[PDB]
Amino acid sequence: TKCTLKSFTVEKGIYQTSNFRVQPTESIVRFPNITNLCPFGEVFNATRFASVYAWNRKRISNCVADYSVLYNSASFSTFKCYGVSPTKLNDLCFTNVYA
Amino acid sequence: LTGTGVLTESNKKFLPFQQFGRDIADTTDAVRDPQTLEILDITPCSFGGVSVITPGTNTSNQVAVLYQDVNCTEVNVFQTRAGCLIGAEHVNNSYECDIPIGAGICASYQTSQSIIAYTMSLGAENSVAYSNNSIAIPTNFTISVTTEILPVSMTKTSVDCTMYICG
Amino acid sequence: YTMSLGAENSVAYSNNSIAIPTNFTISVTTEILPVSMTKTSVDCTMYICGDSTECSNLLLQYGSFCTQLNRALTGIAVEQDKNTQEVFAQVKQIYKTPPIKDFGGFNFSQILPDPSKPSKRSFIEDLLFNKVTKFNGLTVLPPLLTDEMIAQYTSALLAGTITSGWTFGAGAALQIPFAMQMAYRFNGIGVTQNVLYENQKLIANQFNSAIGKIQDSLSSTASALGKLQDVVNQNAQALNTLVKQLSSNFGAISSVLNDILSRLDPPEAEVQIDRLITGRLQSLQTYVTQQLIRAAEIRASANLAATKMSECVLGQSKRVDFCGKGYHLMSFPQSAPHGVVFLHVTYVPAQEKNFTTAPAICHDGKAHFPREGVFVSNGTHWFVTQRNFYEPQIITTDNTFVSGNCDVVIGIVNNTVYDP
Amino acid sequence: SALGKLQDVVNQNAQALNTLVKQLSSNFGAISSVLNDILSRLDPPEAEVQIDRLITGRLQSLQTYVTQQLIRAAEIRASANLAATKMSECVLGQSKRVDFCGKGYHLMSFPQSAPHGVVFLHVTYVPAQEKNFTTAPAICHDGKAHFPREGVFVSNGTHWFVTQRNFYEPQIITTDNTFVSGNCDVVIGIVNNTVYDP
Ligand SMILES: *[C@@H]1O[C@H](CO)[C@@H](O[C@@H]2O[C@H](CO)[C@@H](O)[C@H](O)[C@H]2NC(C)=O)[C@H](O)[C@H]1NC(C)=O
Ligand SMILES: *[C@@H]1O[C@H](CO)[C@@H](O[C@@H]2O[C@H](CO)[C@@H](O)[C@H](O)[C@H]2NC(C)=O)[C@H](O)[C@H]1NC(C)=O
Ligand SMILES: *[C@@H]1O[C@H](CO)[C@@H](O[C@@H]2O[C@H](CO)[C@@H](O)[C@H](O)[C@H]2NC(C)=O)[C@H](O)[C@H]1NC(C)=O
Ligand SMILES: *[C@@H]1O[C@H](CO)[C@@H](O[C@@H]2O[C@H](CO)[C@@H](O)[C@H](O)[C@H]2NC(C)=O)[C@H](O)[C@H]1NC(C)=O
Ligand SMILES: *[C@@H]1O[C@H](CO)[C@@H](O[C@@H]2O[C@H](CO)[C@@H](O)[C@H](O)[C@H]2NC(C)=O)[C@H](O)[C@H]1NC(C)=O
Ligand SMILES: *[C@@H]1O[C@H](CO)[C@@H](O[C@@H]2O[C@H](CO)[C@@H](O)[C@H](O)[C@H]2NC(C)=O)[C@H](O)[C@H]1NC(C)=O
Ligand SMILES: *[C@@H]1O[C@H](CO)[C@@H](O[C@@H]2O[C@H](CO)[C@@H](O)[C@H](O)[C@H]2NC(C)=O)[C@H](O)[C@H]1NC(C)=O
Ligand SMILES: *[C@@H]1O[C@H](CO)[C@@H](O)[C@H](O)[C@H]1NC(C)=O
Ligand SMILES: *[C@@H]1O[C@H](CO)[C@@H](O)[C@H](O)[C@H]1NC(C)=O
Ligand SMILES: *[C@@H]1O[C@H](CO)[C@@H](O)[C@H](O)[C@H]1NC(C)=O
Ligand SMILES: *[C@@H]1O[C@H](CO)[C@@H](O)[C@H](O)[C@H]1NC(C)=O
Ligand SMILES: *[C@@H]1O[C@H](CO)[C@@H](O)[C@H](O)[C@H]1NC(C)=O
Ligand SMILES: *[C@@H]1O[C@H](CO)[C@@H](O)[C@H](O)[C@H]1NC(C)=O
Ligand SMILES: *[C@@H]1O[C@H](CO)[C@@H](O)[C@H](O)[C@H]1NC(C)=O
Ligand SMILES: *[C@@H]1O[C@H](CO)[C@@H](O)[C@H](O)[C@H]1NC(C)=O
Repeated sequence: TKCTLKSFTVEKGIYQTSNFRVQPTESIVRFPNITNLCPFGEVFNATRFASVYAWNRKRISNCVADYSVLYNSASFSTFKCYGVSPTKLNDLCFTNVYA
Repeated sequence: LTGTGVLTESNKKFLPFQQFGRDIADTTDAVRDPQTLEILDITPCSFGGVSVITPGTNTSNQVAVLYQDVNCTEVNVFQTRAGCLIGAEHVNNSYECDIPIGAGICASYQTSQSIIAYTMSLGAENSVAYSNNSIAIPTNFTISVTTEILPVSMTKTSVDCTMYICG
Repeated sequence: YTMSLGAENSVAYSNNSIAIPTNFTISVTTEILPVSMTKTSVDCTMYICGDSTECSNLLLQYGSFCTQLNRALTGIAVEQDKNTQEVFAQVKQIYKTPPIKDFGGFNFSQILPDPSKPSKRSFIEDLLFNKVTKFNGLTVLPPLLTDEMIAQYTSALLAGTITSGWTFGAGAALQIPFAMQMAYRFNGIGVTQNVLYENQKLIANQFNSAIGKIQDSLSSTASALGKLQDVVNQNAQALNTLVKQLSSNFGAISSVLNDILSRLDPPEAEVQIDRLITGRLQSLQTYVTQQLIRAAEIRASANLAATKMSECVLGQSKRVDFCGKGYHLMSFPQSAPHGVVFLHVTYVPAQEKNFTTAPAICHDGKAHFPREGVFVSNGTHWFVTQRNFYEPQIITTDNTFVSGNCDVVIGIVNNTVYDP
Repeated sequence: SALGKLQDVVNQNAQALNTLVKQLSSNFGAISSVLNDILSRLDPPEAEVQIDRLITGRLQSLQTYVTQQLIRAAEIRASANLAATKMSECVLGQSKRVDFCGKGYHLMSFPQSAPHGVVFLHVTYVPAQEKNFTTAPAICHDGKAHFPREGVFVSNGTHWFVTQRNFYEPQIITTDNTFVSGNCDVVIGIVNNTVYDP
C-alpha cells in the first residue's frame, strides 16, 4: 500500500494495491513424438542447383528440424531473417516449411 | 504456442481440422494435445484484486487483506461476497460503517485493539404507534444550525504547451 | 409524413367566463431515474502486459499513465456508492408499518414489503427487478449497499411517509391517521379538506385502480425501464469494446503478445511491444475518459433523484411538473436495478362547467372581493367558490372583504352580500 | 474532516499538477527523458526521431491533463450552480423545499466564505417533544360537520381543542376557528362535541 500511494503514511480506508495471481509451478512441453531429421543436408549441400527462373521448391513436412547447423555453419555469406529470429527458431513448430 | 494457465478437461467438440480455440480477446481458449487428440481448456491462473483494509499509520500498523471475488481456497478467515477477508475478526454486533468493504460488509479498528469486520447497521429500529384515531403533535421545539459546504471554484491553472513540451 | 404537433384545441376565452372543475381524478405516474453505474475496475498492468515481464518493463517507461487510470476508476467506483448513499440513505432509522393496514381504504399491499419473499421487496419492486437484465484484468466491484439493504431503505422511507407524513423527514416520525395526512396534502394544493372526507371512498378506489394500472403497465411494457436498461447496456458495451481492443494489431505483426515474444529477438520484439503498448494505453485512456463523462452524467442524475426524494417523498412539492403532471399530493419511492422509480400520486381536475364570473360584487356601493376563491354565477345567483373545485357557497361578509367602491373596479357587477 | 469537500479539491488539483510534472521523467521509448541529453548526443537524423517520441508522449500527457481539467471543471460548475441556487433560494429568501436547506423546517441561512468554496449556516426549526393526543377529522354540533380552518382537533381525553399542526397550543373550538360543510352523515369517524359561539 505504501508503495502504491508513494507515501510512508497511509490514511484510514481501503486501497487496491496489487493483484493476486497463482503462479505456475512447472512447465508443460508437448510436441508430436517423431525422431526423423529434416533433410536439410540434401537441400543446401546438393551438387546442382536450378536456374532462378525455374527455382526448385522442396516441401519439408513431418520431421524434427535442427536449425542449429544452419546458423552455426559459416559457409554462408548472407543470412537474414524476416518475421522471426534465428535464436527463437529451434523452439518453434511449423505446419510446413518450403525451401 | 506458449502461455501460462490451468489445463483442464473440456466438453468442447472441436472439428477434426481445428487445432486451437480463441476467446473474444483473441487469446487461446483451448488446445488439442498433439500426442492425444483430446481438447483441453486453458483457464488463466486465478487472479483478482488485492485490497488492504487499514486504520491510518498514525494509529496502528495492523492490516487486513481482502482478496476480491475469490474463494478462501487458492489463497481468522471470513468469506464474504466481496471476496476472502483474511486478518479481520468477524463480529456479530453491527455498527455504523467506517471503512467500507462491500456487499454490506464494513471494517473498522476497535476492541487489545484489532481490525474487525461486520455487517453495517442501517439505523435504529423505531416502530410508530400508528392508529386510526391518534395524532402526535410536538409540544416543544429546538432551533438547530447546520453546516453545508459547497465547492465554488478550482485552481486556475495555465500550461505553456510549447515550453512544457519543448523547453 | 409531417408529424402532428398534438391535436388542435382552441380555448373559448372571453372576458367574463371562467371554467372551474366540478370533478377530479387521482393519477399515479412513474418517473424512472438512474442512480448508479457498474463499479468497474481495470488492472492496467495486467491488461496491457499480461504475464509478460518484458512488456511490463517497457510499460514502466510511461510513468504514471497506468496508476492514474487506476486512480480515476477508483474515484468513479467510490462516487457510485456516494450516489447510492445520498439517494437512499436519507433516513436515520428503520421504520415499519403496523400489522393492521387500516389506511382509510387506501391499499398499499403492492408497494409495501412482502414478508414471504427471501428478500423483503415489494411486489412492484419484484416486477422491476424482473425487467432489467473477464480474465484480462477487468473486474466489477459489488456495490456497498446490497439490494436487500436498498429495499430496506425504501421500506423505511415508505413506512415513514405513510404513517407520519412529512414529520419523519424534518425530525421525529409523528403518527397521524392517513386520511388526515391526505387532508393536509389537499389543503396544500388549494382544495378544502372536506372534499377529501366527503369523497374518501371514491378517492381510495381511484388510487387503488391507478396502482393496478401501474402494475399492468410495468408487467406488460418492457420499454418502461429503458432509461435503466440503457445504462446497463452502455457499461456492457464499454467493456466489450475494451475487450475487443485486445484483438487489434495497432501496427504490430500480431495482436498476441506471446506470439511476438516467441518469434522475435528483443531488438525487434521491443518495437512491436511498444506499438501494442501505445495502442492499448490509448484504448484504456479512451475507456476511462468515457467512464468519467458517463459517471458525471450519472452523478447529475443521482443528485436530481436525491432532490426529488427529499422534496417529493419526504415533503410536498409546490413546484409545477417537478413531481409529475398535476397538483402533487404524495410520492412513493421504489428501488430498481441501478436506479430509483418514483410513483407520483397527483390530483388532476377532471370535469368542468362554464360559469359567468366577475372580479367583484357591489352591495351598498362597496366593492367586495373574495378572501379565497372566486365569484361565480350560474346565470341567476352569485356564489363564492374555491378556485380548484366547484363548491358554491352563499356570499357573506365572512367570505369576502371590502376595499374601495364600485367606481374603481372594472367589470364589477351588482348583487347582494348576506350578513349572518 | 468537516471541510473535506474543499480540501479534496485542492488535493485533486495538486495531484493533477504533480502527475503532469512527474510525466516529464518518462522516456516514452526514447533513449533519455532529458531533451538536452538527446540533442547533445544524436545528430538531427536520429535526434528528430527521439524527439518525436518524447513529443508524442508529452502531448498525450497534456491531453489527458486537459481532459481531466475539463471534466473536473464541469463538476465544479455544477456545484457552483447548486451553491448559487442555495444562495438565492435560501439566504435571500425562505425555502419551502424540504431538506433543500438542511433537515427541518427552514428558517434562514447565513453565507460564509471559504477557500475555493462557500459554507452555509442553515438555521432551522425542528419539533422536539410530543404527546399522544386523540383526534377526529370533524366535530358535530347541531348535525353540521365542522372542520378546522387551520390545525387539527385534539382531545386530551375529556375536552376537544383545535391547535396548529406543528406546535401544541390548545384553543377553544369556536365558530371563528372552524367552517361548516355537509353534515354528520358523510364524514367517516366524526365525533360529537360542542362548538362555542362567541
Ligand atoms: C423546551 O426544551 C428546552 C430544552 O430543550 C427547555 O429549556 C430548558 O428548561 C429547563 C427547565 O426545566 C432549564 O433548566 C434548562 O436550562 C432549559 N434549557 C435551555 C437551553 O434553556 C424548555 O423549558 C422546554 N419548554 C417547555 C415548555 O417545556
Ligand atoms: C367523478 O368522476 C368519477 C369517475 O371519474 C365518478 O365515479 C363514477 O360514477 C358513476 C356514476 O355516475 C359510477 O357508475 C361509476 O362506477 C363511478 N366510478 C368509480 C370509479 O367510482 C363520480 O361519480 C364523478 N362525480 C361527479 C360528482 O360527477
Ligand atoms: C389490496 O389489493 C390486493 C390485490 O391487489 C388484495 O389481495 C387480493 O385479495 C383477494 C381476497 O379478497 C384475493 O382473492 C386476491 O388473490 C388477492 N390478490 C393479491 C395480489 O394478493 C388485498 O386484499 C387488498 N387489500 C385490501 C385491504 O383491500
Ligand atoms: C343557480 O343556483 C341557485 C341556487 O341553487 C338556483 O336556485 C334554486 O333553484 C332550485 C331549482 O332547481 C329551486 O328549487 C331553489 O329554491 C332555488 N334557490 C334559490 C335560493 O333561488 C338557481 O335555479 C340556479 N340557476 C341555474 C340557471 O342553474
Ligand atoms: C348597479 O347599481 C348602481 C346603483 O345601485 C347603478 O348605478 C346607477 O347608474 C345609472 C347610470 O349612470 C345612474 O343613472 C343611476 O342613478 C345609478 N344609481 C344610483 C342609485 O345612483 C349601476 O348602474 C348598477 N349597475 C348594473 C350593471 O346594474
Ligand atoms: C383536558 O384539558 C382541560 C382544559 O384545561 C382540563 O379541564 C380543566 O382541568 C383542570 C384540572 O387541572 C380544572 O381546574 C379546570 O377547571 C378544567 N377546565 C375545564 C374547562 O374543564 C381537563 O381536565 C384536561 N383533561 C385531561 C385528561 O388532561
Ligand atoms: C352523536 O350524537 C347524535 C345525536 O345528536 C347521535 O345520533 C343518534 O344515533 C342513534 C343511533 O343511530 C339514534 O338512535 C339517535 O336517535 C340519534 N340521535 C338523534 C338526536 O337523532 C350519534 O349517534 C352520536 N354519535 C356518536 C359517535 O356518539
Ligand atoms: C556435402 O556433400 C559432399 C559429398 O559430395 C561432402 O564431401 C561434403 O562434406 C558435404 N558437406 C556438408 C557441409 O555436409
Ligand atoms: C496522530 O495522532 C496524534 C494523537 O495521538 C495527533 O496528536 C497527531 O497530530 C496525529 N498526526 C497526524 C498526522 O494526524
Ligand atoms: C468455496 O468453495 C467451497 C467448496 O470448496 C464452496 O462450498 C463454497 O460455496 C465456495 N464459496 C464461494 C464464494 O465460491
Ligand atoms: C454469531 O451468531 C451466530 C448465530 O446467528 C452464531 O452461529 C455464530 O457463532 C456467532 N458468532 C460470533 C462470533 O458470535
Ligand atoms: C363552454 O363554452 C364553449 C364555447 O365554445 C364550449 O365549446 C364548451 O363545450 C362549453 N363547456 C361546456 C362544459 O359545455
Ligand atoms: C367584455 O367585452 C365586451 C366587448 O369586448 C364588453 O362589451 C363587456 O362590457 C366586457 N365585460 C367586462 C366585464 O369588461
Ligand atoms: C404514544 O403511545 C405509544 C404506544 O406504543 C408509545 O410507545 C409512545 O411513547 C407514546 N408517545 C409518547 C410521547 O410517549
Ligand atoms: C378505528 O379502528 C378500530 C379497530 O381497528 C375500529 O373499531 C374503530 O371504529 C375505528 N375508528 C374509526 C373512526 O374508523
